[PDB]
Amino acid sequence: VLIAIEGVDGAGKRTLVEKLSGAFRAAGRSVATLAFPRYGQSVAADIAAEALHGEHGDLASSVYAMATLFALDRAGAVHTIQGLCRGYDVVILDRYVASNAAYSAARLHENAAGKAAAWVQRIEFARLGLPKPDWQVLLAVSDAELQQRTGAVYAELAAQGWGGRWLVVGADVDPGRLAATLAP
Ligand SMILES: COc1cccc(-c2cc(-c3ccc(C(=O)O)cc3)c(C#N)c(=O)[nH]2)c1
Repeated sequence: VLIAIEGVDGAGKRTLVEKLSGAFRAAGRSVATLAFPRYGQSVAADIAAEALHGEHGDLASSVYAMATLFALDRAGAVHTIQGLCRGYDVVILDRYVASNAAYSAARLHENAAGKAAAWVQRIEFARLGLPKPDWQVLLAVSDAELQQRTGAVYAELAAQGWGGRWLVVGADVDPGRLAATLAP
């Protein structure tokens, strides 16, 4: 089983990744995890991070520019992901394709049924061949307007079943229970 943990920064996705890892392994499962963007390895991921800190002239001013950058990062790891799914019972991804839909829709003031979110699917899953996750787990916990709104879009994706089955959880979800829901 392949699982994206999704949510906003500061939301504490990494902690939930570690939590589920323990639980899955407690349940007798081999787990691999991997996190995006892959700063330090993907030149794309790096140029995106940099473009957001002022560098690279007018790059960050284009929503589809950034999304294309974060997409190309993930696409670069497509063979590793595919390869972890052949070697482990579970592969947990901290941020994945639905990150691009939430952050783009939010910046473009669009909703889950809109163009950005549709575009992310064509590019990342269809065109670039990234595998659809079996589950996407939104960690939804209490630029701030944009961060609120991106939070809200994520949740629109959960509600629409965008990309596949989802689950929405908060800060104190029991890991054993969530693990047993997410597993066969
Ligand atoms: C800035 O404008 C745009 C425009 C379009 C897409 C995106 C966008 C953002 C991220 C992202 C990465 C790290 C963190 C963090 O840890 O704060 C937060 C968000 C991902 C990912 N992964 C992605 O795919 N797309 C951003």
